[PDB]
Amino acid sequence: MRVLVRDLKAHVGQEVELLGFLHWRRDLGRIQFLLLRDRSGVVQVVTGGLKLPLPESALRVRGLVVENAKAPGGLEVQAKEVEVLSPALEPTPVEIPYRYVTLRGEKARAPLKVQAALVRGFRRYLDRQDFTEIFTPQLYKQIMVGVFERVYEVAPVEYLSLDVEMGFIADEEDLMRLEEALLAEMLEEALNTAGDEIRLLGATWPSFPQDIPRLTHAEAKRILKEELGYPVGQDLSEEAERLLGEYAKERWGSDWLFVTRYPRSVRPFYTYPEEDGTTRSFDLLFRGLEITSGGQRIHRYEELLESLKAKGMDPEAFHGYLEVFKYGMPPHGGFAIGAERLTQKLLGLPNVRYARAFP
Amino acid sequence: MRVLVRDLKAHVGQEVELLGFLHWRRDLGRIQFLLLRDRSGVVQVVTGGLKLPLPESALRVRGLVVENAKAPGGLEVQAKEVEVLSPALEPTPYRYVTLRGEKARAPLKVQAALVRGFRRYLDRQDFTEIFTPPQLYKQIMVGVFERVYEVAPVEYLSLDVEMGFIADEEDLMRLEEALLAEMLEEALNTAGDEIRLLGATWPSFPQDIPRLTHAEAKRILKEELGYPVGQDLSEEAERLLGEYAKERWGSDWLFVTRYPRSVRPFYTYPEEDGTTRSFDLLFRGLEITSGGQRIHRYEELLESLKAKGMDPEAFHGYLEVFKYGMPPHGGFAIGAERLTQKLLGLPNVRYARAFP
Repeated sequence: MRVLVRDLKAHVGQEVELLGFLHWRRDLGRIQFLLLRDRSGVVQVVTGGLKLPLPESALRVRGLVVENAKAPGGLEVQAKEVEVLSPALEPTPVEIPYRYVTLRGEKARAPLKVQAALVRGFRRYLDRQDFTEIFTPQLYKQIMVGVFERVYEVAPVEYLSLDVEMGFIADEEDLMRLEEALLAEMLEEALNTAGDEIRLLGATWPSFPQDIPRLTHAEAKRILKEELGYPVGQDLSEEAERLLGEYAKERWGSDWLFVTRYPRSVRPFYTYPEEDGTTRSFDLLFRGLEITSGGQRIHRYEELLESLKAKGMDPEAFHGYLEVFKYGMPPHGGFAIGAERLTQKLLGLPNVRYARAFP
Repeated sequence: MRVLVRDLKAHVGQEVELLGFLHWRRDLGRIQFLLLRDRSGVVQVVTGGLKLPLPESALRVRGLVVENAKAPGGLEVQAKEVEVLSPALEPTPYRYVTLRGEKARAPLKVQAALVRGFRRYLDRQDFTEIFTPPQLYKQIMVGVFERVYEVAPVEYLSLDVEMGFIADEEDLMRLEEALLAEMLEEALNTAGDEIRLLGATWPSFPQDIPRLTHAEAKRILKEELGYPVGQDLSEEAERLLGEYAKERWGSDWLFVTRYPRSVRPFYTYPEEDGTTRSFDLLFRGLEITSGGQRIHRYEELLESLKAKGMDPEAFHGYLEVFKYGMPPHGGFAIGAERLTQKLLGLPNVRYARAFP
């Protein structure tokens, strides 16, 4: 039977079959040490007297699982047979231990494995709350809100975006509370199904995403000037948001920070206006990076027409957009999550490209 | 608290709160009958002294659930209070509103279930879902995660699977049968209402599906089905094979295998006799899957390119990863909308899509 590297612990003393790629080799003639890695990890394989193939060759190994604390995973497989399923023809450009090949590395592939877990958690939590996954070619998600009331979508925008839109809400506060629970689930999934990846990258886990600190774009805009000393301009900047991250981390010991009530001039014309110049919008800051942006939208046709004008743009151009809102579109809102940014900041990776398969 | 239409049967004699749209209405003087539609269904609502808003208005209803054998579902809500959350302005005529209908959205709800089943089965088989910017991309990821899948547009929704360390294309077809069984089962357990709503007939169980080589299929088409088939199976030919399969096997599914090397891409694993390790899946006479084992040996790939008079120099970027021991591997793609369409007996594939 084929056994994965992670389950070898339960097969000590038995003969098992491995399938994977030759991570590296140390040819000492009579005895030869191989490191085989499959999707679950790496294992030392001991053989001898063979004509060894090059690194990255696909192999099948049959052998005895033997205890050995010095070896990776405290295990070792003494090969009775080694079959090369697909020999590599050239030495790897770089010592894996050129994406098409370097992505095979454990640390290089790990962020993508964690991302898949986060997205799985994303869909599970929402499915359990009766959301319906949709597939579109902002308007489409609103139209679908009138069809399924609660919908979400996972698609590129180039970065992976996890969009959520729900109707029959009281205010933007419903969205924030939803995202908090959503995030908790996402992280839980990664922790349970991608634990090894998380530990391998040695990423330090964030603070629990519950009762996340709220902060008005006005209150935060001054904290930057009156307490931090950064020339905060028109709208928060990358550095401006980064400074707020540190602030919150020290103040409440939270890796997360909700920036609420943005100036109408900063948010689109569809953002539900507030009567104080603000809007029912919000941005989520995770360890200094904006990983979310959303808020309640405008559902009344009349209200849409007015705000469009207040933004110097001809309403005749938005006729095809205004249509649906002439059919009792219920109060609703939504937000989107930058999948890669979340993954990046969660795992303490250099840049966002490390959470993308082929940047 | 809010209670969905589908759950009213468990609240008879209680006060509940509904949220949804005004599907239909009719004023009868001091009392008026309404039909409220939410994401789970439609229920009759009785009100008094209420100025009825235009249809498609968003409402919040609060009232007593009462049994009424003459009402849809066998029950109704006698409203003590009705609030118009969002009044509709113009009367209803396009898509942005017609999709709200129970039958219109039903297919879309089924598809979401099919996809959930798809990811669940493969995830349980240790597959890693990936997100790429293409056949090459999936191939590359096989060298990374061994077994991967992707759900994305290609315009239509495509469900792609690609796995390494297989014995032959048969590993692919066996996995697709089990995958298909999980997808349908999921749709039945979480989208049963919409399936019955469309009065669809459930297909034969996706297991031990009949396998028929392209060559034999051709003989059967011309000799038994009286159809002038060519090197390429046409929609009509494929439809014909569908009937012949349900006749000889009673099966709604059919695997057509061993396609000629000439009608398949250069990366398809070839056989000596001139065919390939490929296969297409026909469901109700419609093609909903195509796939096969790929070439994993660099040299054989070069040979394949040349055999078709293709230039290797132009595929240097594609060929690189194959110098790094790609294992025997293969894959396939499922056309989500076609599956849904044929599963629910929908007229066109446009019905299984939100915005055509």
